Order: sequence, then structure tokens, then C-alpha cells
Amino acid sequence: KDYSQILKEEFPKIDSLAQNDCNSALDQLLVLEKKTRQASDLASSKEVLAKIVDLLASRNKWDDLNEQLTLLSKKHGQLKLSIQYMIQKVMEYLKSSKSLDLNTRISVIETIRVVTENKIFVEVERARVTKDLVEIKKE
Amino acid sequence: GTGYDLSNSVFSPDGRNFQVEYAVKAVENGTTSIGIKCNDGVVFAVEKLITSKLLVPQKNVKIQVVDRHIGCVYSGLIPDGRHLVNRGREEAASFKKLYKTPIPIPAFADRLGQYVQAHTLYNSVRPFGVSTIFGGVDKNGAHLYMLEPSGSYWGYKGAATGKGRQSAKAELEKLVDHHPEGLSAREAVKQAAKIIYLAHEDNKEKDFELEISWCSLSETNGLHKFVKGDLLQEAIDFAQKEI
Amino acid sequence: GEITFDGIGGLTEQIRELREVIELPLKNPEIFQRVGIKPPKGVLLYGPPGTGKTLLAKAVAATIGANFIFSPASGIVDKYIGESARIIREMFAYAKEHEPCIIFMDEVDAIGGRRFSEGTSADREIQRTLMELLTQMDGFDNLGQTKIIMATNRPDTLDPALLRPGRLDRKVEIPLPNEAGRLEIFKIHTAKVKKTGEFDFEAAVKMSDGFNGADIRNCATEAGFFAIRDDRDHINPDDLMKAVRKVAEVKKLEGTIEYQKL
Amino acid sequence: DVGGLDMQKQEIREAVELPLVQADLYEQIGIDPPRGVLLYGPPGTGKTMLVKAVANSTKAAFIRVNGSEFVHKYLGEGPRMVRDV
Amino acid sequence: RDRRERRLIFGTIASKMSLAPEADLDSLIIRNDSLSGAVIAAIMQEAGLRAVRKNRYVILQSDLEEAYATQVKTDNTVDKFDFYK
Amino acid sequence: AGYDRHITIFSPEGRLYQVEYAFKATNQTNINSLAVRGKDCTVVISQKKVPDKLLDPTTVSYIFCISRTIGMVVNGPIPDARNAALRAKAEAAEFRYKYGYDMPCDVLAKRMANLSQIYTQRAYMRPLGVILTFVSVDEELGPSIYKTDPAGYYVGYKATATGPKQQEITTNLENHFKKSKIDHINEESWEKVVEFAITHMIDALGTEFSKNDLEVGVATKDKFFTLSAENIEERLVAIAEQD
Amino acid sequence: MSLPGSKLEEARRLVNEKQYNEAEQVYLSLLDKDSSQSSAAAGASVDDKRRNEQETSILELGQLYVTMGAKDKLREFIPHSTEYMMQFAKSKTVKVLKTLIEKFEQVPDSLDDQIFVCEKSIEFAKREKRVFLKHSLSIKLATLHYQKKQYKDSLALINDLLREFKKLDDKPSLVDVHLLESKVYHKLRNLAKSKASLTAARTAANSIYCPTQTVAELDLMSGILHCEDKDYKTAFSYFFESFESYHNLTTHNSYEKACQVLKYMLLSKIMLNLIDDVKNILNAKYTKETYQSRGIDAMKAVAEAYNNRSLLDFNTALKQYEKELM
Amino acid sequence: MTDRYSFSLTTFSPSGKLGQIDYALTAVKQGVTSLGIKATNGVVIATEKKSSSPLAMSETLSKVSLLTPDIGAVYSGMGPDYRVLVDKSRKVAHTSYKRIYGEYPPTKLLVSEVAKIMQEATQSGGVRPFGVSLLIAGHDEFNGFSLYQVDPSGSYFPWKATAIGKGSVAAKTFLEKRWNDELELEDAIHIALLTLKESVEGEFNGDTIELAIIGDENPDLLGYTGIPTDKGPRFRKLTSQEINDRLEAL
Amino acid sequence: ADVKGVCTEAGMYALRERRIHVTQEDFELAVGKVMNKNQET
Repeated sequence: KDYSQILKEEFPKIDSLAQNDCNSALDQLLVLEKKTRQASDLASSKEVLAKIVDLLASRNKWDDLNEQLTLLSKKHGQLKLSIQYMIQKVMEYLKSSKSLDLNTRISVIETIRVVTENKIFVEVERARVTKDLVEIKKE
Repeated sequence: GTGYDLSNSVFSPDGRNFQVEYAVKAVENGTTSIGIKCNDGVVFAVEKLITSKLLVPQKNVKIQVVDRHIGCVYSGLIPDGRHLVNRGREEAASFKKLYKTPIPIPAFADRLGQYVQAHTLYNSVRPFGVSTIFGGVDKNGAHLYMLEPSGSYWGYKGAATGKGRQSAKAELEKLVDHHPEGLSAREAVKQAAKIIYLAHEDNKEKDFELEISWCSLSETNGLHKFVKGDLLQEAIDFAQKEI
Repeated sequence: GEITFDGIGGLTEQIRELREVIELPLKNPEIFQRVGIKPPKGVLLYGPPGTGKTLLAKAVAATIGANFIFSPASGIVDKYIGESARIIREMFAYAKEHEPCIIFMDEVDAIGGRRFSEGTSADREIQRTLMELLTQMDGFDNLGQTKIIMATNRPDTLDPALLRPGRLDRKVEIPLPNEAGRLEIFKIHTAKVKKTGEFDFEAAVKMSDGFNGADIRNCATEAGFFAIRDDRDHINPDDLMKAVRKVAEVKKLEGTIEYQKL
Repeated sequence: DVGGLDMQKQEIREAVELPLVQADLYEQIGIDPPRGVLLYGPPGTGKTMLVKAVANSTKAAFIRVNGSEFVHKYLGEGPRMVRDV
Repeated sequence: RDRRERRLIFGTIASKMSLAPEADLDSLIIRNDSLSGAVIAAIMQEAGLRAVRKNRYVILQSDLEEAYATQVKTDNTVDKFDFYK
Repeated sequence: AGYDRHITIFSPEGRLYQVEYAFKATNQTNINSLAVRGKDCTVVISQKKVPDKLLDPTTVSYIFCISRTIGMVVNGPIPDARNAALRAKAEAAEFRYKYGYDMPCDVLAKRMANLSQIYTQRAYMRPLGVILTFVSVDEELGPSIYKTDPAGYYVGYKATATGPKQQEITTNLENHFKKSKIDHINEESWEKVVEFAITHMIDALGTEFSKNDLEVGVATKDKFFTLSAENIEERLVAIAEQD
Repeated sequence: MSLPGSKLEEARRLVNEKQYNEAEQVYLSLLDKDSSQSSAAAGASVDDKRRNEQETSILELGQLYVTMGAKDKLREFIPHSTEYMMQFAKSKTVKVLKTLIEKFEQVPDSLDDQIFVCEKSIEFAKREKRVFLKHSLSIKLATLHYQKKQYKDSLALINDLLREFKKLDDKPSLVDVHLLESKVYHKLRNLAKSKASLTAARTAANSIYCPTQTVAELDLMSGILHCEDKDYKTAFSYFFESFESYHNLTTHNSYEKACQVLKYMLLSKIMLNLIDDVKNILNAKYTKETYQSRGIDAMKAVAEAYNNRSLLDFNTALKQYEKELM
Repeated sequence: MTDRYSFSLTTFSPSGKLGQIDYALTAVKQGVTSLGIKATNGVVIATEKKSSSPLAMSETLSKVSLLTPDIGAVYSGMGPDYRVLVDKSRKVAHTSYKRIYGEYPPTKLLVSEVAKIMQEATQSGGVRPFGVSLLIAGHDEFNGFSLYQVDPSGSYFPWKATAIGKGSVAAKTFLEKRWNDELELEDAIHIALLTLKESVEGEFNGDTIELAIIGDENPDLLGYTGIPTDKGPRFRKLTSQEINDRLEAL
Repeated sequence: ADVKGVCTEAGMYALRERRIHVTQEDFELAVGKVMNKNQET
């Protein structure tokens, strides 16, 4: 169906700065929301929304990505449980990057309101986000 | 306390009016009449139940004409139906005096709409227990209206009333789906008599008489007249052939 | 099993109301302990008749599978000497034995009202019947695994004391479905009905005025007899609108309750 | 755990918990203590909150019997169960 | 009752309940017009049930306002009247 | 004795039964309508419900145009609506003839309220079963909305509502004004206030409307017009694309 | 610009940059400028709507006269503002009159300057027919005579208010009269009039609605009268319910009011010879929070003095904390 | 057609009273609670604005109307019955005085004309009595400040201070000890605020309270200068910001 | 009945102080409670 072409969506966006990552991925966002909304527990593929994490990571600062997480938390995000999967994706590249991005990692935790706002606790990973901040204060 | 149904202006605790509901019941006790709206005009049809052989054929006019292009047909009490036409004739005559050119179809509905409603506001007079179906060719396109005892009306692409109102209105939905783009005025004449015979199953215990009057700009050119000659007999054999 | 979650469709907005007061506390009771809220015991079902309020009782019995007890209003009114007060204590006696139990109530217009005592030709049996239903959900006896589902045709005929919190915590209203909710109902009753391959139910949506979930079933039932006279196995879609127009003239009585209904 | 009833709670504790502890206070002031306490007001709100607090605070004999519980399927059993309480 | 009697209820029930620091109980006390003690108990329970539908845990300020107008009127519209002015 | 509930008189409970029964007759059609005040204008949206295919959607309208600067929206039975519509146009045109200029919105709601009381205080006539809601933009207060009633008491609202779900519409719209602490919508363009009211109307009513399921009136400064089926459908497409 | 917001924000910055005395002349320049509607004030310019911003400007500087030493000059500043408000509408007259007195009495100042200002404000009510304004100032004036420790001027105003408030008006304000009267006889070592005035205050407490600060002061002074007959078990309930009232006020009241309540609660438990209940309050963080001092820790050694039963340990902290505990 | 009811809807009860008026006072005692007080320097009237809907605009509603520039009015009853009565009260005031005597009628002569309309509805058939009670207060150049209480029965009585509404039992008793022989215009305002505040079950502010006072003739509110005869109307209504000024003054 | 109510409530306030006598403090509190019941409803 429409999920087979997800790899061919953006050819140029990998090489260039890709300022259209917000606008171009919007066409793949609002369309898949109407087929799921809050009804089905798991319907749409949650890896499509996680592609935004793989778009701009090392080539762009972490402040622009945190601003997109605020809009996804207020909106549906193609699934009500889509936020459950996005939490494990944000914590994947933090340990694989390091370098000079360790100073910006402190501001990412305080900027994201998902780990700050209480929920039904679908994942243990978001509870360890504040645990990593404790280890930073120890150093 | 009892008495909600004694007077007119008294409102029921459920939000209805008994004098209005009982007036609608008197509509289904009379002779049935239908109508068909076309692109260039409208077509009226009525089935008059013949009591005995003493009735002289075609001497009873069921469809009364107001001004020229405005036809009127009613199903219900005879004096209540003739009073609306006689009142509507004075409204069309008083309009042309000051306003020159004749009143259109959608504007004429406001004359009877406020007149019938004035009877339900006062207990001195009673509403009309007859359903009047009026229409014709106005200045722009055409319109058709059916006056209810409550005074409520809208634009009707088709109209059904009387004893056979249940089976006649069901056939009007088939005519709309048959010709969704448009319907000629000559074809609707034969289709009007066909629906009457399909609704005659309830009235089949007595004798019937077919009376059809149509108005459009294709032939009469803004004139509302009855059907005479071989045109009336042609619609009878065409409608009875499918039976 | 007969009626399922697919046949109750169109109520989806009101279906999640029961899942929170039934499916949620039974599957994971610890959620209410984390926030600190008390699990709701009684649930009130009111609205116009024919909207599927009874079907909500049959749909849960064919899915959850827990032991349920149907308690009609007129089944416990048997009177010898103080009999109706004893029968009520018999139904709640099985709550402590079998923990996953939910006792229903079927269309109570009588013993749910207030009706204090002046004259009334020795109503003490029904008067004490009201006192028993207000006992088990009040006194120090603690259950928490027993839910009370009470259905009625109108809240005004129920005791205002019973409507107070502490007995019925959440009142789930089942009004008439909207224009988007009616269309799903036509496909439920016509799913097992043989007809032509070309079908449009959007016509009966506008034709439906003030109809309920039950009256839509009568439209498909009456349409079946229209094809019998013409010797047709498949129902003509044009004959479907004939029955809908016929049902519209069947009511003639009330059909609208607004200001005095919660 | 229940606030706002301190106005009506003080009157009950003096007419229930107080005479059960010291019965000589009423004999000195010359006031006959009421043999019980009723409750009024709109149903379905209170009357179960203050009684439950007294049973937990007093930690003594407490008898809870429904009003219609005294009715028994047998004629003479009804009045016999009333005196037994 | 008035705001003086109800302020000892909301604050007492919310002790065991899980609320948020941004939510203020005094905001609803002004909005409370002549209520009873049982209706308040239904407000705190309905506010917790809405957090499950919204996938929340603590009770926010929006959960108390959205669950207010639903449980405040127990009869018809407003005090079984419409408007008198 | 038992006639206290029939004609309007002081009741032993100090109320008026016929006035209370009149509110139950306004919802007979069961149509929800809401109106929000834009910055430079005011927009109103009402449900368009056509029960039968024989009714022409273009002819069926629940929104009447009193004057170029004054719109009117009525929730209730059409016969009592058209009776008050033809009467309101007579009193509105009388002001321009007698007083020389155009009547504002607050005065027209004031004169019809005192006229609706004549239908009440007088025992030989009955009150109107409709609620007249006038939408107009004056030259002083600008955008304003005044809602009448069969009791004859007119009062201004920020966002007016009606229908059986009015309690759900008023509560849903209340959270917008209390959070933003604004008395009117800050959108300058009249197209933005149309799409803004549709979003809160769908979520409150829980229904996805179609092109023929709504009638959207638009009252601008010194101009009033009603959007057709093509303009209403165009706004619904832009909402699904943007949101 | 001529906007009022630009004048206030620019003056607030000058306080932190250099001093508030330089910004005081800016507010003096608002008397002959910044016109408004209605009528004028001092005759130089028209000030009506802009008086509220000029009143706040005095409120901001009102707490800053302690460092400058203008307390003696503040005596004639308040009554002169009343004559300036007689030109335009009198709706703003009570605002400037009542609000300044609340702030003027809040900052520490000599008792002579506080009484003389309230006496001049009543003079405006003497020339006029003012009733509630004169009665509202009489309660605040008699309160100032209470801190003077003079029963002649204190009882002179109270006896005049009893023959008025009882037979005329001010039902809720009558509670403050019995509360203040009970305090006067409390310093005179008279338990007959002090307990009688407290009973009359509790009679009108449930009859007329009272705010939080009024009810909190009733139970606070009530438990003090229960120290003569001992029975500290029932007297502790007065200070326990009082502490919940002052703690909920937070910044709305003074911190010294709630800090003293902790001193009476700890003293009532020591009289009951309960060591564990004293340590449970001190160990609880929510009972202290931002309230701490040497007088609070002074009673901690007193509880430990009776726990170990040592007089030398009590006399050691007795003279050292005498400046606080005693 | 016309009207077929010529008979009086108000009949004498066997107990010696009228059933329509006996039930008319019930509708007055249940509803908005207003009040009023008269002083030596003016008359102070006040009323509370109830909120039927949270989106209702209080500025579009005038609870205190204007009969003559020197005379105000306040009503505790139903809205519609007040407007038609006042609209007919201004007509009989201009026709019988402005078009005859040329000046405005005083307080004593105006209350007789206003009560004349209500007393005719209690007798003539086809109509029902008015279920509202109006307080007519004003000032003239001879009799001075006077306040009259118009009952639904058609009879009027002078009152120094009175209150009508749900709290009419408690408020009227309080005004007995709150009134004396010497009062100012501003002093009577605080009396009206202390009495009305206890009757407010909703939000307490200047938008929900309509406070109108009759002071000295104001040349600024007149609209023209140069004529010493007319110094401006004595009737004045405090705005939302002006009412909030004296609310914190208590 | 109001006079007997003051006499009945006279001993109620004496139980709070745990004393066997009734002084002027109880009569002042008893009258204030009875006068509020008559003015209520």
C-alpha cells in the first residue's frame, strides 16, 4: 500500500540541509492520522514518524528537533501510542553521538515536556531520562 | 389539568398543538392530489372520487387558478380549500395594482403563509385543515409549494397528499432518480396520471375521475390551463398499459 | 453469543463510557489506586427508548465472560411477607462468593423513584424495596468488584437520593445517534439481508428524523414484505425508502424529551 | 478525612461519645442528655460520614442494622428481632 | 452551602488525591454556586476518570474545569429553571 | 382553577406555564446554530437539514435577510418564523422611512421583544414559538449579537447557541473566551472566522457536516449575504487540508 | 513618551541603578503633567485615572522612607493628599486614605507618627457627615494606642464604639472591637473583662461571616487566655487550627505572625510533658519550611532539658537566648 | 376576529382579595434582589445583575433606566414587563407635562402616572397585571428628594429605604438600623454595598452590580453650556471602573 | 421554646470547659445561637 513507498519519499533530503523536512514530512503526517486517530491501539507504522529523528541529528542542532517534539505531543502523531515509540528513538542517538553535543544534551532534557508531564507510564525509558541528568550533576 | 386540546392558542406540555395536529388528520380524509415540477414549469394532478352515476363528467373543477400562471389544488375540506384560493386571488389582484407585473411563485407563498398563521394565533378563528398545493411559472425558473395546516412550507420538487399520500409520495422519488438532470413538461403529464393509478389501490373501492392541469413556457407560454382533447385520453391509455 | 461490539456500532462515543467503569477497573484496578480515586460502583443508563441501552448488557456478557445477573424491576416484586426486601439481599449475597460479578437492572420505572409515604395504599413493600437498593451501596460492607448497571427511560422517575453521588457515580446518557451515527446502523441490520450489489444508505440518513437504533431495524423488516408481493428475493433499494417513510408516520406520539432530561 | 461537618460533629460527640465516657457531668449541670441523635437534611450526601468516624474513634460495641432489615418473612419474628437488638 | 463550608471539603478530599501544583482549588470555589457535599465527591472522581482518557496521571487544572460543568447540574439545566432577570 | 396552565396569568407558584411551554416549541426542528463575533464583522452558522429528497435545498433556508445591514437567524418552526420574519421586515423598513436612517441591531431586538410580549401579556393571543437571533454590525458597538425569546426579554451574548446540544456548545465555546480573556475574535478577515466556528462546531456536535448539511450566514459591515452550497463546501475542504 | 507605563518603568530602574531618591523627583514631576479626564487634583494638572499610578508610586517608595529617615516627614504627607483629592471625584479618596495607612503601619515606625496621622484623617470625617469612614479609622487608631501600652486612650475609643456599633452598624467590625478590647484588659492582668470580651467576639463570629485573618486572630488570642487555668490539651487545639490559617496565607500576611504561633504550640506541649510530640513537629519539614530563628531552636533545648531532667542545661540556654526566648 | 375576551382576568377571591395580585407579589419576592435608600444630599439605588449565561454581555443590559433626567428607576421583577411599562411611562410623562406644562414632572406627580398604567391592567379585560415592582426616586425644586415603592397591585408608598427581592425580608430589616436623619450621597452608597454584598451568590464586581445615584446637577453631563437655567441632569450611573472604586472602600 | 432553648444550651457550653457551673460566658453564647436559628429560614 502507501507504506511501501516510504523509503522513496525524499531523495534529496539526505544530502542537503533539507529545510523542507517539516513541510515535506507533513504530507506523510496528516494523511495517516485520519486512518487511525485514537481508536486503534496499533494501526499505522510507527517507524514513519521516527524518520524525523533520522533526518536531522548530527548535521543540525538539537534545539530544532525539540521544537518539533512539542507539536507532536499536542497533536495525535498518526497514533495515540506513537509517542510511546518516539521516546526510545530519542534516547538511541544520544549515546551514539557524544563528542561536542554533550553540553547541549543537558538542555534537551529540560526542553522536552514529555518526560516532565506525567502519563500512564507506557515506557520505562522516559523515567531514566531524569536519571541521566543525575549522573551529569555528579560530574 | 385537562383542556390543553379545548382551545387553539393553548400550548401542550410536550410542545405541540392539538388543533394543528387534528387539522393534519383531516387532510388524509379527502381526495388525493399530486404534483410534478419540471424545468420550464409545474404539472398538477388530482383524483376526484365519484360518488354515484349522477355526477356529470368534468363539471367539477378541483384545480382552481389564481390570476393566470398560478395554479392551486387542495386536498381536504371543500370550504377551507376554496377560501385560501379566494383569499389568494385577492392577494394576486391587489399586488398587480400597486406592483404592476404579477407576483411570482415564491412571493405568493408568503401571502398564504402569514394568512393561515394568523388563524392559529387567535382563538376567535380556526386554522385550515386543508393542504393547498400551489405553483406555476414565475419570473425566474419555476417553483412549487405545498401549504400545510400548520403554515409550514418549502420548495417541493414533488407533492403528494390525500388518502393515497403514502403510496403516491413513494412514486415521486422514483421519478426524480429516473430523470435527475431534468424532466420535460409533456412527459410529466403521462407520469402524473400513472402515479394516481398506482395510488388508486387504496381508493379502488369507488369510481375515479382524472383531472390534470399543467403550466410551462414550452407550449402555453405562461398560461395555466387544463388538459382537453386527445391529450387527456392519450395519458390514460399510456398509464393503464403498465397495469 | 448473538450481539457483539459490531452490532452496537454508532454508539462508539458512548461505548468507551462503559469500558472505563467496567473493563478498566476489572482489568487493572491498580490504576485507581495510583491517582487515589475510588472505583465507581453504580452506573446510570437513561435516554429515549430504542437506542440500544439493553444491547449494552448483552454485548458485555458475550465478551468479558464474567458471571452476570439480570435483575428486572418486575421480577423481584413478588410479595408474601417482606419478600421483595429479602430477594434483593439474595442477589448481593453472591457478590462476596464470586468476586467478578456485575448485577444489572432492566428498565426500572417503579422501585427507583422516591415516592415518600402519604397514603398510597400500603406501599411499604415497595418503600422498603427502595431502602434495600440504597443499602448495599451505602453501608460499611465493602465489595469493589461488583458494578451496578441501572437502565431507565427517564431520570425524572428516579429517586433524587439515588441520583446523588456515592451510589451512582457516573451517569452514561444514550441519546439519539447523530447523522453520522445513523449510517453505521443501517449497515448492521442489512449485513445479513440479501439485496442488490448497488446500495446507498445515505438516502435514509436524511429521511431519518428523531429515529432511534430500534426503529431503523423496523425499516429493514418492513422493506422485506414489499418484495414478497412482487416475488423478489433481493430487496429493491427503492423499497427501502418506502419503509422509512412508513415508519415516520408510525410514531405520532411525543418522540422528543429535552428540557426535563439530563 | 471529612471536613466541614465540625459544626455538626461537635454536637454528636457531646451527645454520644461524651456520655459514654463521663456520665456524671450531666448530673452536676442538671441537664438530661438525649437518649439518641437523629439526622435530617437532603438525602444522599451525609449521615454516613459522622457515624463512621465515631465507630472508629470510640472502638467499642457498635450495632448497624438497616431500617427494613427488621422485617422478616414470618409474622412474629419481626417484633422478636426488635427487642433482641 | 457557601464558599466557607466547601473550602474545607475540596482541600480535604484532594489530600489523598494526586493533583498538580499549577492547578488551584480556590478557582473552582468561587465558581461553586450553592452545592452540597456529595456532588463534590463526584467532581474529584470524574476528574480522575478524564485523566485516563487523556493518558494523564496527575489531575491538572483543565481536568477540574472540564469535569465541573458536567456534574454541577444534577437535574435539568440550572436549578430546574432557565433564566430570571 | 385549572385554567392557570391554559392562558397566561399569575400562577399559584409564581410562574408562567405558557411561557415555559414556549421554549419546548423552539427545538421542534432540533437544529443547532452558533455565531461568533469576528473583529470587523460577525459570522453565524446553522444546521441545514433536508428531510426529503423532494425538497429543494436552495429554497429551504432557516436564515432570513431583514435588511442589507441586518441578518436574522431563527431556530424553530418555519411558520412561526416566517410570521415573525415578515413582521420584522415591516418594522425595520418603518424606521428608515420614519426616522430617516438604518436601525441598529439592539433596537430591532428591542422592538420585537416588546412585540413578542404583546403575544404574551394579552390573553387572546399566543406567544411565538420561535427565537429571533439578529446578527448585524452597527456603527458604534460594531459586531454584536442579541438573542430574543418568547418571553420578550432580549439580551446580548458573546457566542450565541441554540438547539438541544446548546449546553454542549456553550460549554465548549466558554473555554475559549475564558482562556484568552477576549470578548471577540481577533481575526480581521471574514474567511478566518468561518473556519474557526466550524472546528469547534464539529468537535462539540460530534458530526462531520457536508455541503448541504450547513447554512452559513455572513454579516459584514454595511453588507449581508448568505453563502451558497459552493462557498460552504469550499470552506470545508480548506479545513481538512490545513487541520 | 507620554504613556503612563513609560513613566513608571523608567522610575523603577533608577531605584536599583543608583537610589530611589532620584526617582522620587520623577513622581513629583507627575503632579503638573500627565493630564487625565474629569477634574484636576492639585490645580497644576488634571489627575484622575492617573492617580492610581501615582498612588502605587507612593506605595513603592512608602517602604523606603526607613533608610532616608523621613518617618517624621511622613506625618504631614498623608493628610495633604486628602485635600488634593477633594477637587475631583471622591471615589479615589478612600483608596489613598486606607491603602497608605495599611502600608504605613506595616513598616516599623514610631508610635507617635502612626497615631497623629490617623487623628488627622478623622478630622476630615469630623467636618463632614462621614460615618463608616470615621468608624473604620477609629478601630485602626485604637489599635495603635494598644501598642502604646496606655489604657486611658485605648479604652476611651473602645467605650465610644460599644455604644455605637452595637445599636447602629458594623456587625462584622464589632468582632474586632471585642477582640481589641480583650487585648487591652489582657495586659492589665484582668481575666474578668478579657474573657468576657472574648466571649462576645465568639458570639458574633458564627453570626456574621468573617474572613480568614479575622477568624485566625480570634483563636490565636483565645488559647492565650487558656494558659491561666492550664489544661493545655484543649488549648493546643486553638493554636493548631490557627497555624493552618496563617500558613495558608503565605505572602498575604506577615511572616512574624505565623512564626510566633510555633512558639505557643511548642510551649503548650512542654507543659504537657510530652517529649515525642515536640520532636515530631521539629523533625517535620512542612511545619517549618522558611520559618526558622534562634527563638525556635531555643525551645528545642528546653524540650531536651526536661527529657534529660537537667537544670544546668536549661539555665545555660536561658540567659543566652534571653534576648529571643525571654 | 379582534379580541373576544372583554372580561377581567382578576376576580375577587372569597377571602376578600384578588388572586392575580396575591400571586403577583410571589413573582416579585423570587427573582433579582434590588434595594434603595434616600439621604439628605441625594438618593442611592442599587441592584444586582444576574448571569443567565457566562457569555452574556452586561453592558447591553440597563437595569436602571431613565424616566426623566431628574428621576431614576430600578426593578426587581421580570425584564419584559419593565420595558413596556417604562416605554409607556415616558410617553405619558412627555405628553401630559412636556407637551402641556413644558417641564418635567416631579417625583410625586410622576409616580401617580406610572401607577396609573399598572392599575388599569388589573381591571380592564384582555390584559394581565404587571408582575414587577418599580422604585421611583428623584428630586424636584420644592418637595426635594423622595422615593416611592410601586407595588404590582397599583398602590405606591413613600419609603426612606427599602429592598425588594429574594432577600427582601433580611435586607429591609437591616436598613432599619442602618438609616438615620443625617446622611450624605456618598455615605448612603456604602450602606447599599454592605446590604447588597450579602445577597450576592455569584461573582462580586462592578459588572454584575448596577449602581445609580442622584447627585447635584452636573454641567458636564448636560452637553451644552451658557444657559444658567439648566445646569444638567441629577441622574447619573457609575461606570464599571467607577463602581469598583467604592467596592474596595468597604 | 426559645427561652427553653437558651436554658437547654446553657449546659452544652459548660461541657466544653468541663466545669460544673454555668457562668455569664455560657448565656452569652447560648443567646447568640438561638437568635441565629430564628433569623434562619
